[PDB]
Amino acid sequence: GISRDNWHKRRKTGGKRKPYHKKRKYELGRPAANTKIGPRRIHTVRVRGGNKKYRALRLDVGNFSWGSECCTRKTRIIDVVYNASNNELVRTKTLVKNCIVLIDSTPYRQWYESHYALPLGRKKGAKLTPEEEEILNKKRSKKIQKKYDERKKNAKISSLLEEQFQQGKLLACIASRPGQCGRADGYVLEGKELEFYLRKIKARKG
Amino acid sequence: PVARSWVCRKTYVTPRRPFEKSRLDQELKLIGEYGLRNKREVWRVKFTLAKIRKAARELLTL
Amino acid sequence: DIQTERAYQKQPTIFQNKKRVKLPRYYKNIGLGFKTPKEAIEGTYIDKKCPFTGNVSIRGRILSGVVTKMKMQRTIVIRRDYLHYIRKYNRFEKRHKNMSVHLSPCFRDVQIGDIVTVGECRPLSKTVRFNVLKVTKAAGTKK
Amino acid sequence: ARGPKKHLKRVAAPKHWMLDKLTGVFAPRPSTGPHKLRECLPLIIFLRNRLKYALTGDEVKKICMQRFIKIDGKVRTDITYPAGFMDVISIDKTGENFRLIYDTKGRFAVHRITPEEAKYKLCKVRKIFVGTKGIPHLVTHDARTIRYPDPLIKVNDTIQIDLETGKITDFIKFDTGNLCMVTGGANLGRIGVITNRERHPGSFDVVHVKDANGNSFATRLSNIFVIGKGNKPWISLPRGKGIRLTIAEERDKRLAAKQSSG
Amino acid sequence: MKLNISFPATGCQKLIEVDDERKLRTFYEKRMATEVAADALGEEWKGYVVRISGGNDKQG
RNA sequence: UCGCACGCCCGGCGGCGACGACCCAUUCGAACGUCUGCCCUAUCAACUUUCGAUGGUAGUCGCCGUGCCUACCAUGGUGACCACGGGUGACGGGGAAUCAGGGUUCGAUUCCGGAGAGGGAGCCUGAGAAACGGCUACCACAUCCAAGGAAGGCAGCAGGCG
RNA sequence: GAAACUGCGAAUGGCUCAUUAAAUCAGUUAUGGUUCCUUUGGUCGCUCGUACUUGGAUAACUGUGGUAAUUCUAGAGCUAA
Ligand SMILES: [Mg+2]
Ligand SMILES: [Mg+2]
Ligand SMILES: [Mg+2]
Ligand SMILES: [Mg+2]
Ligand SMILES: [Mg+2]
Ligand SMILES: [Mg+2]
Ligand SMILES: [Mg+2]
Ligand SMILES: [Mg+2]
Ligand SMILES: [Mg+2]
Ligand SMILES: [Mg+2]
Ligand SMILES: [Mg+2]
Ligand SMILES: [Mg+2]
Ligand SMILES: [Mg+2]
Repeated sequence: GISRDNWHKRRKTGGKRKPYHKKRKYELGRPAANTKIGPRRIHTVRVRGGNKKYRALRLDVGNFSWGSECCTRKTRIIDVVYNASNNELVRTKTLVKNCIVLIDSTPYRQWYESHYALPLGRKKGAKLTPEEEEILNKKRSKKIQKKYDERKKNAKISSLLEEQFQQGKLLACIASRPGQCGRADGYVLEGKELEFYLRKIKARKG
Repeated sequence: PVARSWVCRKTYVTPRRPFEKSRLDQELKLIGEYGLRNKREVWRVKFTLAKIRKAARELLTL
Repeated sequence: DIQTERAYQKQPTIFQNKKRVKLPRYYKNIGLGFKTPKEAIEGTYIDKKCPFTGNVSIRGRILSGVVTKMKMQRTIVIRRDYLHYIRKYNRFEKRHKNMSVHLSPCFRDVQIGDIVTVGECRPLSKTVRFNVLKVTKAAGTKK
Repeated sequence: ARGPKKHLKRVAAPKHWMLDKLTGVFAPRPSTGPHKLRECLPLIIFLRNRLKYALTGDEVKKICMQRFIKIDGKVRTDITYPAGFMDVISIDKTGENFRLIYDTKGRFAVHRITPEEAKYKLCKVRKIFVGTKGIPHLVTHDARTIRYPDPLIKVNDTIQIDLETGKITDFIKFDTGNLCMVTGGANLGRIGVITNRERHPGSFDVVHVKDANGNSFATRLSNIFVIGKGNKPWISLPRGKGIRLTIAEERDKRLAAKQSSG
Repeated sequence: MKLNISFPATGCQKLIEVDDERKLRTFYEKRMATEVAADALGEEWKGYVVRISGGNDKQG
């Protein structure tokens, strides 16, 4: 099959290794997973030592950690926007390790408004008449209200993050290897790496 | 893979100059004096004494 | 200076984006009495394969060599030079093994001929298995 | 080979078993167990060559499978079980207790033991591990994982294990002055006091050890097994007591003793 | 063309040789595991539907 | 889940085992790596490279490290200290013969390591195989036949032809 | 207690030396860069949410076969882990 062997290739001196044995089973390669975005499909490969690897093939969700606030929630993957290796792996939507995906910011919006009780996103002028976001933001006790009033001094966010919340979907990096683990986990990009990947995206946009 | 020894050793050595008359007469004197069957029984004793003397010479040069 | 290439270049154990109101960088001592250089602590570079600021562990053997080429990207070639003994002719023959060694960018000024010390580690690429651990300058050349 | 080997050859067996050369092509491949292959002495070799309680492989099989041999306090039935260093054989019916201690040369010695000594054995620890809830673990030389030990027990010490419980009773720490049986190398079987410990980072740390008769000699630390504080052991010592008299002194002792015997 | 008709409510079975293509074209060009009405098999076969379950060739 | 004994509180408690299991050690290992060592040949002096050659960064695959493979950059890497190409009546070693001291020649051969089952290739099962006294193709060969089909692999032990 | 399902082994052994010239191999160390049936020791009520034992198939067995022929196998009945 697909081989992973140094003996099929040249020396450091540019020589030619003639092989002394045929292809082995520990010298094994299997084809790529190429995990797209769709309703979840994971095949299971049994591997050397009888263990299991989980090829994702099309995959929709994954838990992302927004770690400056340390909130890690299961989130729906919207899109693949940037990949440091190959631009056609952006052009088709392929989930790989250390590619930039987009994820809907509704669970982090829920957490922020339930922890600090301040709105984020929220183009000002609208209030949700289902009334549950303002029953989350209002009407607490006088013992717990000082707790919220002391936590609301550490409740200012990066403006890059905040306009991503207002647009409704965040930039995030895949950390796991979804052809290996079967999951599409990772972390929300904030900071100088967020500004790095944003200027990369808009310079590619031209 | 069979379970046996395959260990064997010659107990003599044939001399290099074959027809030296002094050596022939001396070996046949020893055969006649001590009733030996052939020249190999002279050569095997010369070989045992040669190995004893070779171990001797290496211990003395030690 | 930093962020030359496609992906973001950061050290993987540091979390750099904790909420405020200079980054700390990860570095370690590699054992065997090797002093970590001041430019590794005071620097701003990143490296997967630096022994002082990266994900390698110096094990096994600790060899030496002379710098003979520095044309590559963040790796040099050292020329181990030794003798070899023939049992017939009680003499020697001068042999050599050129070998590629990953030179970390914390050693910022080195010119060819300097006697570096290298350490065995994880195989970093196809023909590279060592790291420059310390650099001793060639004789003279103090200016 | 396409997998693990199952046969072991007669010539390729370890020399300290002292197998001969012309019985068969093979030697018993010892089963996997607590002791290494080249550092064990299997139960077939122990019952057949040493003790002469069995003549053939069928006889040692029927001895070991009418449930008489009790290794380390436990019934061990396969004849290729690796009986290793400091193990305790309990012959119940014939009423003996053996401790596989090394000899003044590289052998395992048949070493008869009283039951009150044979209800413990001594084990060098190999690892300190910490399991899932802060639970310390010793790993001895014979695969014993002993959870909750004494925190003063560190990685190159020895412990006196009670056999029917598996618990620690006491321990000797690797310091200069304590005894040592030497489990490996050219100095195998020697007994001395630890003179010196030389640290080599990365390399194998080397320990100098001095016996009773003023002979000092070095050994890598993996081959060293302390067996008591000071000169006083916590087990018995075999005949000769690990001295290694020279070949001239061995010649002189055998001719002296047998001309006194006549 | 030999037939092996089995009635599994009593557990009985029987080989019937028949060589009438008028009796057999009602079986022909129909797949396995289907219930074909066996009324064209003889005088005695009326109301019998049989699931054809596949047999063996000319060559085994 | 299975087998022996069979007791005790007033239906419930019970002892000794057998099997199986996620993980951690352990054992047998396997597997890639580090330094150094190979015979003849210059009528072989330059070879390797966008078809991976030498590095970098990010992935894919893998049991793992790794140009192993992919994408984008760098233009490197080896060589008179003999590469590269060829040859070998070349499996490597422990070792054998001959020997004053050096050497010279041999080692397919019972121990260890490697390779292979006619030649190549691909895989299933399994902890472990690219297994051939397992399978699928193709090439060469070749057996039975109702001519539609079926089956094979002695460099295993004997034995046969050449 | 034949048979058959299940479990295990069949990757060991044995034969040969065609390939193979830093390749194999030898000494050497490394896995802090990995897998490992087995065997020995740990672990194995740590989890807060019909149990006096849950389900339906299948081989062996009976009974109709097919092919010229294979360690070929089909349709029907049953019956266990
Ligand atoms: Mg010489
Ligand atoms: Mg040839
Ligand atoms: Mg050949
Ligand atoms: Mg050979
Ligand atoms: Mg030949
Ligand atoms: Mg062999
Ligand atoms: Mg093979
Ligand atoms: Mg042939
Ligand atoms: Mg094959
Ligand atoms: Mg055969
Ligand atoms: Mg075979
Ligand atoms: Mg034979
Ligand atoms: Mg074999």
